[PDB]
Amino acid sequence: VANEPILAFSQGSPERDALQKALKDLKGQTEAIPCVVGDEEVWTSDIQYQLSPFNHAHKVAKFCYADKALLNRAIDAALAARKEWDLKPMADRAQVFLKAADMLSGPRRAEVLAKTMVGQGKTVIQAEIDAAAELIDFFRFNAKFAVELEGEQPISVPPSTNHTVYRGLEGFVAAISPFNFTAIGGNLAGAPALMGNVVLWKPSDTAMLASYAVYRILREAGLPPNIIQFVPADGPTFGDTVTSSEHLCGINFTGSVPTFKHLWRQVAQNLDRFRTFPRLAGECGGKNFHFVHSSADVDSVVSGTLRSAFEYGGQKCSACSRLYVPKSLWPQIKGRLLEEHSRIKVGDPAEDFGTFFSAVIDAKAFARIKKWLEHARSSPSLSILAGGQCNESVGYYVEPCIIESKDPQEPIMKEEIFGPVLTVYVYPDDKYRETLKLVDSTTSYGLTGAVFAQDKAIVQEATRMLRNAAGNFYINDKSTGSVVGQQPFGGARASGTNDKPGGPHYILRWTSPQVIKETHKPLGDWRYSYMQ
Amino acid sequence: SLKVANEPILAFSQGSPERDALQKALKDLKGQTEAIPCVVGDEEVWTSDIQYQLSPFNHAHKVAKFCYADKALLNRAIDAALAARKEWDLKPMADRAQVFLKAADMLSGPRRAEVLAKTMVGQGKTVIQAEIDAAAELIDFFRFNAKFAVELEGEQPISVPPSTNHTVYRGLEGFVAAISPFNFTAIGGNLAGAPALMGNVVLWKPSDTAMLASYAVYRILREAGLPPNIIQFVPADGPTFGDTVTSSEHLCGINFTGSVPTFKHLWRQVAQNLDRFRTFPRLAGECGGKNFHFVHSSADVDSVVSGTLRSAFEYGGQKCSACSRLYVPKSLWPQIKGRLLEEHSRIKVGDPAEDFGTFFSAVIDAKAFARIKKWLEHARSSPSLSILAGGQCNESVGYYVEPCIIESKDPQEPIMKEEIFGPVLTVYVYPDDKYRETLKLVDSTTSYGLTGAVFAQDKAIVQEATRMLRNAAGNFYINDKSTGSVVGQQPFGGARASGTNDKPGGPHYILRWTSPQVIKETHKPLGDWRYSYMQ
Ligand SMILES: O=C(O)[C@@H]1C[C@@H](O)CN1
Ligand SMILES: O=C(O)[C@@H]1C[C@@H](O)CN1
Repeated sequence: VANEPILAFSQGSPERDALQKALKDLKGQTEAIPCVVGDEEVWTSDIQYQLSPFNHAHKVAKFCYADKALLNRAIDAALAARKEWDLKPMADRAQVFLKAADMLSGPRRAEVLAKTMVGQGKTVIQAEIDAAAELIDFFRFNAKFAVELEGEQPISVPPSTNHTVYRGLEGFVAAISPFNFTAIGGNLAGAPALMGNVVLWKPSDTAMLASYAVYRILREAGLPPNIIQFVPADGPTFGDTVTSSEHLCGINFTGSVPTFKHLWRQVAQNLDRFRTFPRLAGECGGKNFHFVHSSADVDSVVSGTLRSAFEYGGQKCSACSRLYVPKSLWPQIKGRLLEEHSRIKVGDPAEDFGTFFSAVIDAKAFARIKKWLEHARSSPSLSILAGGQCNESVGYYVEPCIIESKDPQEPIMKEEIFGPVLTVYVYPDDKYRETLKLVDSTTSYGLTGAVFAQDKAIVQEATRMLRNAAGNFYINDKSTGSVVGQQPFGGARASGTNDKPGGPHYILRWTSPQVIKETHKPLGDWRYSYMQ
Repeated sequence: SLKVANEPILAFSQGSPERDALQKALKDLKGQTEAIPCVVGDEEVWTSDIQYQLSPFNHAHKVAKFCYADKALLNRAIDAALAARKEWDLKPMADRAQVFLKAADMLSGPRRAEVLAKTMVGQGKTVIQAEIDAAAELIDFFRFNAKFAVELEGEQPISVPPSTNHTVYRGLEGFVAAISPFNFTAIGGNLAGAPALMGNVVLWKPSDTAMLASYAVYRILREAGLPPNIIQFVPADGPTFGDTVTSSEHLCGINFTGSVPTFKHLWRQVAQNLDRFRTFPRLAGECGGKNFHFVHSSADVDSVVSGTLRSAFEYGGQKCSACSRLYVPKSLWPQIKGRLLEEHSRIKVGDPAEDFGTFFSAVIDAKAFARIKKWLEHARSSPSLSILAGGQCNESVGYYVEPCIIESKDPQEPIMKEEIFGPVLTVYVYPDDKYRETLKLVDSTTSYGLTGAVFAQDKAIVQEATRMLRNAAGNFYINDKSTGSVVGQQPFGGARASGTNDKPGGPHYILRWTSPQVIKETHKPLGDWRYSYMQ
């Protein structure tokens, strides 16, 4: 398989016309999205709404929370379907995801793009690299990796033949996905299902519209009933219920560190009830850096940092939020950042394709980001250089904000904001090595980071010093935008278990291999010849 | 790339060089006690907590005197290992692999008799059980894991202009605690060695009852060039060791083989302390089984008998893979029962160093002897149980237990569910026409999922049983015994209560001990931050 092409959406292109039509189709619409258990559409009385981030008077979806009883019924029905699904040949399960990929690539591309734009506030290009390219690639590449894994077989020596069976996990997997990438939900539920597991998928409230579109495509591509249950739910209720089931065998999580730790501790408390040891996979965010050496190409520093810090409002686990600049380059980089900042358009991405990024996801995110801006107006070490405005009267709109910190270990240099907030620390050129150590030691995270430098010896030194500061490390490129099969994604420290979705080993977390030895001759006597 | 093959099993025939070498090594150990220190870096350290390892078949023979590391020494070993980790992790994978390939060659040749003899005298193994363990399996772990690790570096991502992508297989940041069991010398070498191969530093707590052979393996690794502070040799009280390593903010992994309750205890300790760790520790555990031999009416009776006798009673049944429940159809039970009882009477139990005619010897220690004796007494009191053969034991000289064959009328008797780790086989006879119902009982009776075998010559029965028993065994055998997996051929492990099933002996095990980093280097300027569609 090859990577899905990123379309250019030029004027008069087929994809731009198709997208504009899909956006027009959605403009005044609310979809009633039920829970799906097997083939049954289930409504509870716990009604919820997904709002359009840039126009929160527009309810894009009405959905409901599954209660404990519905979740337990979804577990029971999934468990009853698991054996038949696990016994299917790997190629037959892969075919579902390959057909779903082809649907997303072609006739459903505009739909999933438009639903990600209106429901999660993404611009055209951010929806294209997410709901199309990345999700399509997850499905195609994981299918390839899984079919290839069946060929990894042990040595056979006469008179015995050995065969490895890549079993699904026995039980069900709980998939808990975040708002910020439509593709991640598809992968968190889809990769375990591909490997023969059955899944309860709790999608993110703030991404329900696009998440359900993906779910329906999987069902239409041939996913049998009760292999993935579509079960929006209150977060704590969902976690309590699945960690209370004796049949839990895995959690595939992406979200906050505290939630992942909570789930981990619930599993540990309940170890005595489970039939097997559940497998927890988590990607938990980062406080990612762009580190600049005095030899860097300034124009690449500027555009790469503007994109990494502000695309999709900074709402990426991989977004740059700390920029380290040598004093000798600061007049250039400050001047260019501030001039380009004034050209950034924030607005409605469905109506204005000139928009660079739009509103942040919801009222909770808006309130959290505003608190950080108020902190930046209070702290003696912080100064807002540009931006700092926010307005939630129409959408949850936060202007891009550039802050300078005189303190390299200020809280704003350490804590994940998940908003369009970039903090810059200016270091003396002669304190370069000491500052590299600060990049490594300042935060608890280890997800992404970039070094900009045109000096080979400097790049080699920085690469060694930052070896554990980033699981996705970039030389002269921005810290966001990993591509399936090219940059498998994840990191350690507090950023998670680093199972590297997008690479060939991720699917191994969702299989429990069995080795069958068949002997084709009689065994003979139990004694040994040396005993005589 | 690396070309390796399994280590050949030697025959130990009369007059052979390996038989003469082993007899000399055994003679050299017979009257000896080795004083085994803790090793931190290159320093031999003694504490006041003196302990002894006894010869299981002659417990008046203290084969080793060692000591338990105290909490101060354990924390000093952590600090020193962490201070050595970055240099070791930055070594090329091929350079780390060379240590284990050299160690494997030493074990294969000049050190073979030493590690065999120490496993025999210290753990009670016969010649062949020591040979398949301390020689063949340990050598194979070192050679095959080295091959798998060198080849893993060639698993690289796609690059598209203008960028080049590379995966760096980093060791875990922190230290790994390796906690090994008494019953296989090879397992301790793998539990400590495989993480070290992948760039980790390790605190190795070996089993008290396997100390002599475990230290022999440790010395061989150091002689093969393992640098100081990469593996710390730290025998310790079990609870004290777990408390110390799970209290360190730098714990990144636990590689464990032993009991279910101990593994669960460590897992809960890590969860309790989650807020202090720099990263999320990785727990790997293999935790035993209650393994089955299932016989269909089409089975070859001779293979059933010899395969079950070996699986049930070799090394006294002290294997995580040993068969302890045998399911026999009523039609074959007369033939099988008579042959089992006849062959049972020919099984020699005795001193494995003095009598190479010994089939198996004493069990490992007084605690195992006491546990097995209580089960034998249960077999004499239960109305559903009857002892068909064996049943006696005697601990006056060694911890000697006869092989015992019990028939249960109840497929759910506690002796059909609980791991004894002794030479105790329980047989359940089922009506031929209930073989499907009985297969469901094989699958549902115990909490374990490690090994199992089906004996049948009917192809359809084999296929049917293979489907129904899919999750009853992670190592499944057709017309062969449930013990004796070979590295590279039957990667070993199972799920349910048997552990995390990381399959040591196969190509994926080492992936638990690496945390990959992907580096993207872009070779052209980035251009503008706007996109063309925005114009
Ligand atoms: O690198 C990035 O920004 C995206 C987010 C994750 O889905 C991984 N790829
Ligand atoms: O299958 C067996 O009996 C041994 C025990 C483990 O070391 C794996 N190989």
